Amino acid sequence: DSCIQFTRHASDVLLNLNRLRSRDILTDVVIVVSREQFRAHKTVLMACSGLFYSIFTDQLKCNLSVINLDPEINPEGFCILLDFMYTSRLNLREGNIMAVMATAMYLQMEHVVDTCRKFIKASE
Amino acid sequence: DSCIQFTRHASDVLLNLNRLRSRDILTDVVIVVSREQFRAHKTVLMACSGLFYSIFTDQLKCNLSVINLDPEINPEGFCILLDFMYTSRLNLREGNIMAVMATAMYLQMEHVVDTCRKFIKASE
Amino acid sequence: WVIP
Amino acid sequence: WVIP
Ligand SMILES: O=C1Cc2cc(Nc3nc(Cl)ncc3F)ccc2N1
Ligand SMILES: O=C1Cc2cc(Nc3nc(Cl)ncc3F)ccc2N1
Ligand SMILES: [Cl-]
Ligand SMILES: [Cl-]
Repeated sequence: DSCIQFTRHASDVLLNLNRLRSRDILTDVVIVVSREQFRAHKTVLMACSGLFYSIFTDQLKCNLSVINLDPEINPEGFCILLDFMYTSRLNLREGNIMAVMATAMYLQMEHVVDTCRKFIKASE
Repeated sequence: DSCIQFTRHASDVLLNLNRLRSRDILTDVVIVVSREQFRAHKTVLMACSGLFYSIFTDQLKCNLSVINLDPEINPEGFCILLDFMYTSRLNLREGNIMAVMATAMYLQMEHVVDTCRKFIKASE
Repeated sequence: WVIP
Repeated sequence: WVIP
């Protein structure tokens, strides 16, 4: 086509979606990771994660307001990945990289799994 | 912080949100623009438009599944802006610029109003 | 704004 | 991935 494109649009959209999350505006699901609870927007979770895409495209699961993750999932790892979904920034540290990578494999977030693998390889 | 950032994340999120819109997945509102109907995600509309942000933060309107726009709004202008919200690309043409600018003023989409004003000024 |  |  002959469209023009606003370079910062996608980043500005994501920033506003994170502001809605902050302010608990139109959040429509609670993700439970053992004793912790995280509120989010199903559409953002599906856009970032192959696991959430599969969950919320299922004709029964699409209607659930609570999703319980596998008990082996680390809440801090999940929190770091949820923040990445809404900001593009990943708080990857020596002390959390193993939990983050395991969580990203479970959630099916291939670019995160890729940077974790590279950071681990560099320390070996 | 000491975060790393994935450059393409925001663009990839927006592309996936447009794929959900295409496939009518988790759309939760119908915008009516006279005889036409447009299905969308409230969160994407709020992230892009000051008018939708005000509508869906209202304690009564947040619960509506149908929103009727002012009868003066042009459906083609709205369609072009809805596509821009989900893609960052604006199909601005000599034949639609006046309707697009009027619609963007109503929807409170300041960057669009800005490029329309500039394109109009250049032709004068 | 740019030409994509 | 970059240093933001
Ligand atoms: O590593 C990843 C990230 C990821 C996100 C999605 N999300 C969607 N995919 C499509 Cl094709 N349309 C809409 C979506 F919301 C699916 C798989 C995967 N795998
Ligand atoms: O030209 C524009 C585009 C636009 C979008 C929004 N959206 C939101 N703003 C904030 Cl601060 N937090 C969350 C949001 F969804 C508000 C006003 C305006 N004016
Ligand atoms: Cl990813
Ligand atoms: Cl805009």
